[PDB]
Amino acid sequence: QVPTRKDYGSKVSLFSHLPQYSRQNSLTQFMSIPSSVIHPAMVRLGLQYSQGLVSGSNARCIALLRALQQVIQDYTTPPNEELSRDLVNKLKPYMSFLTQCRPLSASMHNAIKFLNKEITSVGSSKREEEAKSELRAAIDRYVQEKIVLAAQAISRFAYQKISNGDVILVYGCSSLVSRILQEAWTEGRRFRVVVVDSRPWLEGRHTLRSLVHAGVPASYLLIPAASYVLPEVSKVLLGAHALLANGSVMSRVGTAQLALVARAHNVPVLVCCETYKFCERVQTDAFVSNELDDPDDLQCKRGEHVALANWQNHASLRLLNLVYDVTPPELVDLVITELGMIPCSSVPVVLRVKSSD
Amino acid sequence: QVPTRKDYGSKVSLFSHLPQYSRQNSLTQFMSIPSSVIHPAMVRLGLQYSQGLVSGSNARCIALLRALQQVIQDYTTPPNEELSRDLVNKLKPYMSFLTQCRPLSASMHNAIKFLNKEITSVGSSKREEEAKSELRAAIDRYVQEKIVLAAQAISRFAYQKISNGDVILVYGCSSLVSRILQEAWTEGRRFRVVVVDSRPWLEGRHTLRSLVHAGVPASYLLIPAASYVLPEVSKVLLGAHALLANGSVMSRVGTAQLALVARAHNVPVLVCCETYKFCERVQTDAFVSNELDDPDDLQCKRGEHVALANWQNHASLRLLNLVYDVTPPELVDLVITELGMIPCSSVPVVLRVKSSD
Amino acid sequence: GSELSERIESFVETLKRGGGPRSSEEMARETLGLLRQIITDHRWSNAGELMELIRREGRRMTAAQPSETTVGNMVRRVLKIIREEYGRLHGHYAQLQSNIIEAINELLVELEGTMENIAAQALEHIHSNEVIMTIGFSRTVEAFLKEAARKRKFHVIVAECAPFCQGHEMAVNLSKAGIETTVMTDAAIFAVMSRVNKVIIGTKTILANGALRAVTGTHTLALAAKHHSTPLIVCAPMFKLSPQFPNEEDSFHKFVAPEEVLPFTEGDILEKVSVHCPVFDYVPPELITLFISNIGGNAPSYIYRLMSELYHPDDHVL
Repeated sequence: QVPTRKDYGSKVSLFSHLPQYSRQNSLTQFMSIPSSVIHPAMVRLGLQYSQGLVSGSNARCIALLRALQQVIQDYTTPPNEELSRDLVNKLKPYMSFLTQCRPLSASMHNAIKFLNKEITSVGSSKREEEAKSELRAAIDRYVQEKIVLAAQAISRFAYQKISNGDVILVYGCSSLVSRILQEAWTEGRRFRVVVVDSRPWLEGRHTLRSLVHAGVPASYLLIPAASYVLPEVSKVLLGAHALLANGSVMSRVGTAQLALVARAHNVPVLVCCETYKFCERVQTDAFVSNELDDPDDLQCKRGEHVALANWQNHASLRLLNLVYDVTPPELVDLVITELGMIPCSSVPVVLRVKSSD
Repeated sequence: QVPTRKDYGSKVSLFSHLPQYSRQNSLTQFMSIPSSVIHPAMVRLGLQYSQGLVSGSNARCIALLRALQQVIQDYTTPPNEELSRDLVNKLKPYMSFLTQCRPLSASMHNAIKFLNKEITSVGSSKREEEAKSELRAAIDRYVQEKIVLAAQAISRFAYQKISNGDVILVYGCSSLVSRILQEAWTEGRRFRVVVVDSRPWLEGRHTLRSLVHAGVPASYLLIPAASYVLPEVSKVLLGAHALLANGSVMSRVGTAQLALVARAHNVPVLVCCETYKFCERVQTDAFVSNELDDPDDLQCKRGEHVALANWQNHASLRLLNLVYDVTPPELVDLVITELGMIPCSSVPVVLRVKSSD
Repeated sequence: GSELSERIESFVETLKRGGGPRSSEEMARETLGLLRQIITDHRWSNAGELMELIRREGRRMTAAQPSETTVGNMVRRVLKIIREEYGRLHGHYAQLQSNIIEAINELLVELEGTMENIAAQALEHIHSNEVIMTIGFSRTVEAFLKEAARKRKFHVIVAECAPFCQGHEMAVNLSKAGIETTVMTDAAIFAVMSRVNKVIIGTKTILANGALRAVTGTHTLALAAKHHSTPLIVCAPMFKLSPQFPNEEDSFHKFVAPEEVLPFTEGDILEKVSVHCPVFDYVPPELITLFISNIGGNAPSYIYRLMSELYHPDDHVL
C-alpha cells in the first residue's frame, strides 16, 4: 500500500490545511523495487515530479500523458470485467500517488478529466487491443492538437499584436511565452526583452538562455527592479498556469504583484494560456488552495553568514514560499487563446463552447 | 485608596488591551460617604460620567472645568510646601479616578494639559487665596472664550458656506453642529436636515428634538438608509471629537463609514471642531486606542424574542460596540475652526501657531 | 375550481400582507406546488392558452408583493420550461402535461439540493484563522459557515442588519455551533473593515446586470470592501436570479413602517419629521467579486449567460 508522506517543518497558521513536504525524503523508501501497486512509469513520473526535474506547466501534462500511454499499453483485461470501469478504478490510486508526490496543476486535472471521460465512453463490444489502440490514438491526437496547434495559434495571435521597436517584459519560465518570443524574433520583429525573475526557484534563467540562444537582446533583473524599469516598459507578457471562472490568473507567485505594479505604471499585461488549462473551479485568494514548496529553499549564502540554516530551533520562526496566486480580473487585459483575443470575462464562455455547448 | 474596576464580559481579541466596564456596578461601593481621598465634586463628576448622564464632548469638558473650579476653591495650603507642586501631585489621582470611571476625551486631555501648564506657572510669592482667584479666573476666561467665541466663529464660518435650498446631513449628537444649524435657520437660510442615527446610543434624537424645536424641517433615519438618501444629499455636517496630527477625524463610530459612502455619492463631508480638541497624538485605526461601551447594550426587544439576553453562556460569542474611529485624511474636506476654513493637513499647523510658535 | 381559487387567493393575500412563508426556499416550493396544482386541475387546447393563463395568474402575484421577485421569476422559469417542451414537441394534450409534470418534479429535485450543493462546495473558499464578515440573516450563508467550520477554524463578524435586529439570531445560531463570532452594529462596518479578509453575504434578488438587492446596509459593506480590496462572496441560489433591470421598473426598495426606526412614543416631533425605512438596498455589479450557486462559482460578468439559459427575452415584462 501507499502511505502518506510526513509533513515537514512548522506550517503557516493560514496554511495548516495545505500539505508542505520536502524534496530530501521520498515516499518510495517503503515500496517494492518491482513496482506492482503503482505502475513503474507512474512511479518514475512521481520521482521526476517530486525531485523538481519537471517544473513547466505544459511539461508536466506531456509527461503525464506519456506515462498514461505507458499505463494503457501495459494494461490487461481480467475475466468478466469491463475496461471502462476497471481502468477508472485503477487509475485513481495512480493519480493519488502523483498527488502525494507533488500537488497537481489544473492542466493535469483537466487531462485526468478528459481521459476519464474518454475511457468512460468506450463501448463494451470493443476488443482489448483495439480499445488500447483507440485510447493511445486519442491521447496522441489530444496532445498533438491541444499542445502544438494551440501554441502556433497563440503565437500568431501574439505576433499580430507585438509591433516594431517596443519592449517586452516576461516573468518566470513558460514554454508558450518563450515560443511566442522566438517566433516573433524569427519572423521579423525587432525588440528586446526585460526578464523578471524571483527567488528561490530562479527559473528566469531558462527563458534567459532561450532568448540569448534565439538572438534576442535580453535584460535580466528581479522583482524589486521591475518597479524601476516599468516606466520604460511598454508591454508585459505573462505565463498563466490556470484561468478560473471569474477571470483570475493562476500563475507563479509574482504575477498579480507584477500586474498591479504594471497597471500603476500604465503597462498592459498579457497572459498566454491554452484552453485546456481553464477551470470551473474558482478561488479569490492565494490561501484556500495553493502549493507549498520547501521551507529549506529560502536560505541562501550571502557571504558565510547563512541565517536560516537552523531555522527549526526557533519556535517563533515560520518559513513560507508560495507557488501560486490569483489575479483580480480587473488587472489583466489580454487572454490570448487559440480561438482569438478574449478578455478575462470570456473564460467560462470558452469553457461552455468547448464543453460541447 | 481607589481600587480598579473589574473588566466585564469576554473582550475582543483585538481589544484585549483596552478596558471594558459596565454601567450596572460602580467603583464607589467601597469608598467613604464623606469623600476624603477623592474630592466630592470629583466623585460627583465620576458618577455623572459613569452612568452616562454627560455624553457630549463639550459637556464633559465644561463639567470637568466646573469640578476643577470646585476643587481649587476647596484647596488649602500645607506648611513649607508650594501650591505649584502639591496641586500637581494631588490632581493626578483625581484624573486617575475619572479615567477609571470612563475613558477621557481628548478635549479633557488638553484641558488637563492646559490646567497643569497654568498651575505650574504660578509664582512662589503669590498668596493662597490670590492664586486661587487667579486660577478660577483663568479657568473662567478659558471656558468663556474657547467655548462660546470659538462656537460663534465656527457658526459664522459655516453660515457663510451653507446656501439657500440645499439639504444637510448630520450624524450623532454634538452641540456645535446643532448650534450651527439653529443659527443658520434663524438668520435666514431655508433648508431641511436629514438626521442619521446609529445603535445602541440613539443620540440622534437629541439633535432631532433640537431641530424640531428650532423650526427646522427634519428627516430621521439610520446608517443603512444613509446609502439610500445620499444621492439626494448635497452636504454632510459631522461632529468631531478629536483631530489628529495626520488630519484624522476622531468622532462617533459611524463617521468614517458615512464619509466614505458620501464620497462614493460625491457628497462633501464637513466636520466642525474647536482647536483645543486637537492632538499631537496620532493613530491610524480604531484598534490601538478606543473606548469600549457596554456589551449588554447591543440587545434589543424585537417582539418577545431577545436573542442576546444570555450571551455570556455562549463561549464563542463576542459583543462589541465601538465608540471612536478615525478617518483617513483624504476623505474629509472641511475642517472648520475659529481661525478660518482649513483642510485636514492644517491641524498641526494650528497646533503650532496656538502652541506659542 | 373553488379550492383552486381559494388557495390562489390565500397565497395572494399572504404575499400582500407580510412575508409568508419565512424561508424563500419554502416559498419557492409552494410556488412550484401552486403551479403544478393550477396545471393539473384545468383545461386547455393550445399551449399558448396555458402561457397566457400563467401570465395572468402571475401578474396578480407580482402586483401583490413587487419586492418578492422569487414567485415572479419562478413563474417565468416554468414558462420557459413549458415553452421548451412545446418547442421539442413542435418540431399533445396528455403527453405535454406529463412532460410538464416530470419537468416540475425535476425542478423540485434540483431545488431541494441547492443549499446542499452550496455546502458541498463550501470547502474551497474558507481557510483556517480567517476573518469573515456577514450582514443580516440568511440560511445559505450560515449553512456555508457551519459546513466550513467542520474542518477549519476561523472567525465570523456577524454584523447586524438593523432596521430590526435579525442578525442576532444568526449570531446565536452560529455561536451554538462554535464559529467564534463577534456582534457589532452597522456603525462599526468601516471601523472593523481594516481587519476583515473576506465578505460573505446573501441576497434577496440577483438582477440582470449582476446587480443584487439584499438586506439593507450591504451597499455600504460593498463600498468599504471595494475600498479595502477584499473579495465579496455571494452565496445565492438560482431562483433569486431575475431579469428585472434596476432602473427599468419602479418599486425597487421595500418600505415598512417607521416604528422600528423611530417609535410612536417619541412625542410632538413626529409631526414635522419624515422617517423612511428601506429594508433593502441597491448594490452595483462592479462591487461584487464572486457569486456562489449550486452549480459552481460564477462572475458578475457571467449572470447574463445564466439569464439566457434560464429565461426567455419575451417574458421579461411578464
